[PDB]
Amino acid sequence: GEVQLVESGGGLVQPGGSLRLSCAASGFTFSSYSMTWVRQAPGKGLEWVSNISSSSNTAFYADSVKGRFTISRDNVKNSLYLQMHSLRDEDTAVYFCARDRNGYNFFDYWGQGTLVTVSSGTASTKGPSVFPLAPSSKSTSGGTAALGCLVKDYFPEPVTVSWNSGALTSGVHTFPAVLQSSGLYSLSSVVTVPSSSLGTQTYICNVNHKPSNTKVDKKVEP
Amino acid sequence: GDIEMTQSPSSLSASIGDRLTITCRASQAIRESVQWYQQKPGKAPKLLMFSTSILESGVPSRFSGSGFGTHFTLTISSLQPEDFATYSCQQNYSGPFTFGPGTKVEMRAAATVAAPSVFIFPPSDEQLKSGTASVVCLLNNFYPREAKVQWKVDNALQSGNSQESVTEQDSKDSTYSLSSTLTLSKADYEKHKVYACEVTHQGLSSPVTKSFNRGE
Ligand SMILES: *[C@@H]1O[C@H](CO)[C@@H](O[C@@H]2O[C@H](CO)[C@@H](O[C@@H]3O[C@H](CO[C@H]4O[C@H](CO[C@H]5O[C@H](CO)[C@@H](O)[C@H](O)[C@@H]5O)[C@@H](O)[C@H](O)[C@@H]4O)[C@@H](O)[C@H](O)[C@@H]3O)[C@H](O)[C@H]2NC(C)=O)[C@H](O)[C@H]1NC(C)=O
Ligand SMILES: *[C@@H]1O[C@H](CO)[C@@H](O[C@@H]2O[C@H](CO)[C@@H](O[C@@H]3O[C@H](CO)[C@@H](O)[C@H](O)[C@@H]3O)[C@H](O)[C@H]2NC(C)=O)[C@H](O)[C@H]1NC(C)=O
Repeated sequence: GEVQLVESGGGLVQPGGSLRLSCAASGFTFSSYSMTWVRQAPGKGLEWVSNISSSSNTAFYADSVKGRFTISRDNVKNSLYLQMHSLRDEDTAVYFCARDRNGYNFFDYWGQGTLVTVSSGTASTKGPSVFPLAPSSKSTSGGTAALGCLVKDYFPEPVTVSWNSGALTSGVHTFPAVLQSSGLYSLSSVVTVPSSSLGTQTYICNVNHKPSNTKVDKKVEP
Repeated sequence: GDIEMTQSPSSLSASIGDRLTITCRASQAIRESVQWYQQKPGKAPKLLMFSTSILESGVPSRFSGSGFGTHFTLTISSLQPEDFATYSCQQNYSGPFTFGPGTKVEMRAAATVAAPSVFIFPPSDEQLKSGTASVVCLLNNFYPREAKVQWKVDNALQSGNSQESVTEQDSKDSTYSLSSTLTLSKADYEKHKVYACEVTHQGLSSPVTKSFNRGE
């Protein structure tokens, strides 16, 4: 197995609330490495949050989170955890699990991160509706056809989109989310494919909105 | 008491094949205790370089680092398309192990003018059943970035009922794509026939219109 770190747990939380993040480690003997949580807040650079020794015998915290956050690990199930309490506006961030290379407090393997959104605003967690953008005579030119998926009315961020479980990447454009007047986000993802292909190939957009546990696989037909 | 890491500039444009130099300053002397990370949107941060100058395994040799004390430098000898990214330094010397704010390397595209391919998508039947109609206009793979979309419904210019988004610049051909969505209630959608996306762009001698007639 290849080295992989996969964070999960991020979503919407009210100020003063609690949230637990998890990080699943594989492809290396987890119990031999110290582990860190690092975050990136809007308008800020990366920020070290906490670390834990390989044996879990020591744990340290950034001043801003001390007494609110607890790091821990499960050296048998190969998981790293971050328990957050009394969450604040400034804790909104992408949270990364990262492996300490040699114990020198720099990190050679990171996950893609999980996004924590602290909000006192009115919008509540909502999974998206996924609608096809069907290829037609109005979306074809020069022997190629555009098709896609419209991912409408979700909150908080993020949505990810793959095509054909990640086997279709060429010619994909997944657009940044837009904020609607409702306070909900929308995005679209499109792909350009051969016009000749539409009779035999299957195009499925795989939509993941982890904050609402929403997972949709929408087949897009002509 | 915390060591502050700073970076300059916060962004820069550079062309493929050029030599790139970005710098990182520590508010206190930290010998050679500096790392460089590469960040791309949605992707895991990647260790490039540690102890100022040691390349991480698998990092291309066009990357090198130098410095000592409070001044450090990341150099790319010949910038490649995959190198457009944000680069952050980090000290492992003391206390809170702190990162610079990041420097974003962007394209200085000397690219040919390319008009967008313009496509239009009526609302799906499933959406219409739920009482809402979103019409999508797609402008694909154009350069330069400036592009104007106007929505027209039975030739009446729309305002306030659309949103748009542009992709990150493509590192391999400098182009952009743009998605615009016009959203109406189903009742309003059914009061009209011609739905049109009108596009202005440097690559076009006059605005191009892409349209459909509702339910045809
Ligand atoms: C911040 O991070 C720096 C590293 O960037 C930490 O500095 C290290 O501190 C440790 C303390 O445990 C030193 O460990 C000692 O190393 C002795 C051997 O040193 C020699 O070998 C090292 C390893 O060489 C191999 O790997 C390098 C890649 O790193 C290759 O370039 C080589 O070719 C080899 O393949 C060399 O790096 C080093 O320069 C020497 O040549 C060992 O015998 C001792 O018993 C002890 O383990 C380590 O030397 C320091 N490394 C550096 C580069 O300074 C620092 O502690 C960190 N600070 C904090 C707070 O975490
Ligand atoms: C996890 O976080 C803690 C907190 O920053 C790190 O502890 C720090 O570890 C370094 C190096 O092991 C210590 O540096 C040493 O300090 C003494 C001064 O007491 C100095 O004489 C030594 O030469 C060396 O510089 C540092 O003191 C220590 N900080 C604390 C508060 O204990 C730890 O390294 C991080 N990583 C891991 C894997 O635990």
